[PDB]
Formats: sequence, structure tokens, C-alpha cells
Amino acid sequence: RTNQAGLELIGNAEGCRRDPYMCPAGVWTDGIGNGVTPGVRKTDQQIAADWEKNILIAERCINQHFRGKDMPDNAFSAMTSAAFNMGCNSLRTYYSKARGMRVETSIHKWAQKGEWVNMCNHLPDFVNSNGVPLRGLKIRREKERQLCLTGLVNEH
Repeated sequence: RTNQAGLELIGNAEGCRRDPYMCPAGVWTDGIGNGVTPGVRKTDQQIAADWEKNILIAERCINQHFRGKDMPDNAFSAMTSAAFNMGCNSLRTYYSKARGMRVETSIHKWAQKGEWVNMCNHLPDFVNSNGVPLRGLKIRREKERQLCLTGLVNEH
């Protein structure tokens, strides 16, 4: 279902090879050991082989957990892009240090209410990898947000 604009944001496996900000969530694991124990990384060829499956899994995340079937295509496609890049669990909850536990994300709260503008406006809440803030993720989230909002707000 992801539309052309969403697919531009997701890109392709060769794009992940050159710009690792484009890679699917599951490969953002280099060097983050604390264990669990180390394990071998994925090959480029495995990333390419699983690329479409991972888009499907992202769409399923949005459908199952974010009311995707009720969204317009632009919001759906933006949210799928975010789920592809960040993973479903990361969009559903986050660990609150203040409260000492995993809590629901605002983006999920708003999606469950069908409040797509508010949902879209929380895309830039997900700009960290392994707890480290990244400019490339902020840029990505903002571009997804603009897609997401297209048709939902006054165009001028």
C-alpha cells in the first residue's frame, strides 16, 4: 500500500549500503554491546533479499497497532516508512526514566484515536539510536511528517 512518496523515503537496499540511515531497523545494531553477546552482522545481500518483506512487516505494524486501515495513504505511507526504519516496538512504547517503566508513545495514542495530524506531528519524537540523538533521523522524521500531513491541513 505504501505510495510513491513513501517509497522514495524508504529507498532501496543499495541506498542502505551507501547511506546507512536508510537501513531497516533490524540492522542498526553495530557496536552497541553492553550481554547479550556479539553476533555476526547481516550481509548486504541478506538486506536486499529481505527488503520487501520488511516493508510488509512495517505495513503490518501500522495496520495492526496504529489503525493503518483507517488512515489516508499519505499518513499510512509516512508511518510505514517510520516503522521500517525504527521498528514497530519503538513506535509503540518507550522507556520513561521518570516513571521507571515502558509507557505508550504519544504517536501511538493519537493513532488509536484516529487523530492523524497529531500523530504525524509526533514523528520527530523518534530520532535516537541506542539512546543517542542523530541529525539524520531528525531530518527523516521531518520529511515523513510533511508527507503525513499532506491533505490533512490547509494547503496554503
